[PDB]
Amino acid sequence: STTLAIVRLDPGLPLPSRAHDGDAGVDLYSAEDVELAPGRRALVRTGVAVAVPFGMVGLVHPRSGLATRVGLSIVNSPGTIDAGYRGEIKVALINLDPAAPIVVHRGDRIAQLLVQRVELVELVEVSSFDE
Amino acid sequence: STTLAIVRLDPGLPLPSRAHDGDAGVDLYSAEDVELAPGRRALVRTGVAVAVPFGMVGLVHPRSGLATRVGLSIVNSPGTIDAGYRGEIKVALINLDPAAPIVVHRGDRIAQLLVQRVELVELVEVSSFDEAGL
Amino acid sequence: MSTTLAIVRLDPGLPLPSRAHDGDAGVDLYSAEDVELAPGRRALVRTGVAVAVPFGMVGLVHPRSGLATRVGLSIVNSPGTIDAGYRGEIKVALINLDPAAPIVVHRGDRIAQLLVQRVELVELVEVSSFD
Amino acid sequence: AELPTHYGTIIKTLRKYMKLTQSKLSERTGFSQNTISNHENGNRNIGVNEIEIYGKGLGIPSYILHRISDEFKEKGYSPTLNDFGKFDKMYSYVNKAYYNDGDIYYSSYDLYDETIKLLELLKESKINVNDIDYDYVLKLYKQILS
Amino acid sequence: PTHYGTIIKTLRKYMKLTQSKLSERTGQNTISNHIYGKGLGIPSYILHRISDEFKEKGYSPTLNDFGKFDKMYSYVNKAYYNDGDIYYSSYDLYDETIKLLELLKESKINVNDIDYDYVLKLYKQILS
Amino acid sequence: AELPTHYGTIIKTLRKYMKLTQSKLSERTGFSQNTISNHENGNRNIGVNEIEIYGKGLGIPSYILHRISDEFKEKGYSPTLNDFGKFDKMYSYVNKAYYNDGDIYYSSYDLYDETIKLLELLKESKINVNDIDYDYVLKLYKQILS
Repeated sequence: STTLAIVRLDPGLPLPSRAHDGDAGVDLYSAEDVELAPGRRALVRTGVAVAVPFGMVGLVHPRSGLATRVGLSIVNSPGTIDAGYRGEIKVALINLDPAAPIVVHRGDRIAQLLVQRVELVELVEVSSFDE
Repeated sequence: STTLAIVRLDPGLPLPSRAHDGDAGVDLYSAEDVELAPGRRALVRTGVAVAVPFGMVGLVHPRSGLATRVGLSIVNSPGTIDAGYRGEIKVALINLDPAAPIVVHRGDRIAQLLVQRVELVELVEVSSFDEAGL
Repeated sequence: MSTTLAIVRLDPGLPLPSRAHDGDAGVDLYSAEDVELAPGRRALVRTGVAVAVPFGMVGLVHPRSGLATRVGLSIVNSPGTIDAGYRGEIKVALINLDPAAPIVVHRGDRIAQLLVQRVELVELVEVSSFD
Repeated sequence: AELPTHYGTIIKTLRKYMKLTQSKLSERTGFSQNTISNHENGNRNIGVNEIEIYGKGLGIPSYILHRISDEFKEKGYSPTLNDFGKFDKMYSYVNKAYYNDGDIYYSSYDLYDETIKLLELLKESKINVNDIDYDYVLKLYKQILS
Repeated sequence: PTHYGTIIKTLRKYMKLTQSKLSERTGQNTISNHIYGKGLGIPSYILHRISDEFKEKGYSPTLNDFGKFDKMYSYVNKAYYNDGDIYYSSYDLYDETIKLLELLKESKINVNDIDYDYVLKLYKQILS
Repeated sequence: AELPTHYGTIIKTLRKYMKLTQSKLSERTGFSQNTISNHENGNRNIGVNEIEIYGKGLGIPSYILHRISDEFKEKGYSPTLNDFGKFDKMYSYVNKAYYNDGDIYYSSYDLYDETIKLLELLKESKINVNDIDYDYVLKLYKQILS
């Protein structure tokens, strides 16, 4: 029922879309062809920008297929999209395999975006824990 | 008092359990012995399936102890368990120590399982954010 | 009204974690110590803070991207979990995922952000098979 | 922004395969028979949020709509659209493997591409998708995920 | 599942409360050869943990001396929730408790005649 | 806990720059005129607790106050406090870049340090922060993160 407004900076890729009814996330495509050598990393454009509602957060998780099969992970997992943010969503990929380079193709699904409520807690300093 | 149905696909292992009342996680266990050399990963069974309620997500976290002390991590951390998934929970373990091998035995704690609400939002393209809000 | 998060400063030389903009998911944690991580090396790093995560919720320690993208500075156990009962110092398990370049972390530097989130304290009910 | 007319042909073909009248697809999407007809013929191009509404109405995930499109953009036609009955049967298994089997759920790259591969193999062994059961698909499905 | 009867009973016998004492709580009564919690009498985590020791070794040394355990667990818990050295370095508080009782018994030291600080020192050592 | 006396000089200077009376500053923080009065003079030291409350009252992040107090301890005064209008102009450019540009959001270490570094470059270049536009700042920011 909640609508995440999204801008397609790259009109050559489809709107991302929740593939199955209860799935927690929606895959983000690569907008660029990259090769990652073992242990090397890359910030990769996804061709979209989103408006996470106030009181929620965008969360970029790596895909279990790419990671087991090939050792493709995310350096800053889970990547935080703040509600204030309105730039292109990018993914900090890293090749955590010791020998095989990974090739990403513009079009490939290379992460999934979750959205969750987040307690925007008020910090209050105290002297000692009476709790 | 929300309920998570869980099947012991492997009856020799304990049932996952909440240690204290406020504790976010329940420890999962390896069903198999794995030796990971430095840098190598392995997909290890936990011998459970779960029924994550619709409107929720299951999350597999690495545990601080093994992480700090021997460099044991999860490649796809955190593991996303969809509400439609009814197969065995598996954990993509990687050894991130540069020298020491890690040896996981059958029955060791290898991950925390968290259950959280997720916004099942529908993605609508807008001309620009300026027109539709900020 | 908003949810309070009580915070102690075991080290008063550091400034208090603060929420920069109204809807920012996390508050940045500062390092309480100076540390050199060579490539592939890790360290458990004090932050000079303790928190009282409300019961029903969980502290989550995420990596700051930027340190992640530019020098490959990650967290081993990401996302680090603070339980509601924990009252000891937040320590961050930092690791150097770059293969060549040592990373130097100065006391007072922003090394991670703390999100607070609601967590379902579910009842586990064993069953033979499913519905 | 508008999708390039071939989505018209894709929806019409899939609507017919889905045993749906313009009435049923109208009473489900909110679009009038007029707008569906102008989409399906090429008069009006299908907006980017319209393809999402169509998918839901048809009962097909929009991803397949986008990958069928991609077939056209390369070859000039869609083998998958042409033979969408063979593909729908295989995908419903592939879909059931993924959501119910540890060996698939964690090792899968693309549900679309993996359904292609499993047809090629049933084809090149001279077997019918209509002949085989879930267990035969799964066995072969686990192989191609190495 | 009959092994739990010994456990539920032995916990009662140890808990210093009659059948009637626990037989008034959460519903001789409905107790035959006798988990919903005995009014949370003991966290069900521990009842299930003692059960798990039956399926590995025929008996439970933990139940065999629940007196010494309950003391040590309460310490191991204080260290866990209050000490940064313990929280990030622990593997399993139940097991770590059992290990500390093990070492104390071979040093011929009693749990009830020891303070937190002593146990905390030992604890830090077994974790390193 | 009690802070050094230069904090009172920081609050005085920043009250006057934000164009607030002692009375107005009182209404916001909750401190009485007398409290603020003595704090601004050095009759009393500001409680470690209180500096957060002052930051919200002025509408300046508490960590800015801390970083300005660190300058005091080091150089004996604060060049950031003496040129606070310039830091403020640049910091709003720096802040807007962080929230609207992907070459910034994913590369920033410290908005304060980056704010100070853009300022230092403009001084070398003999350029005033009011005689440039956001587009110019962004192009210069991208350099220092690259």
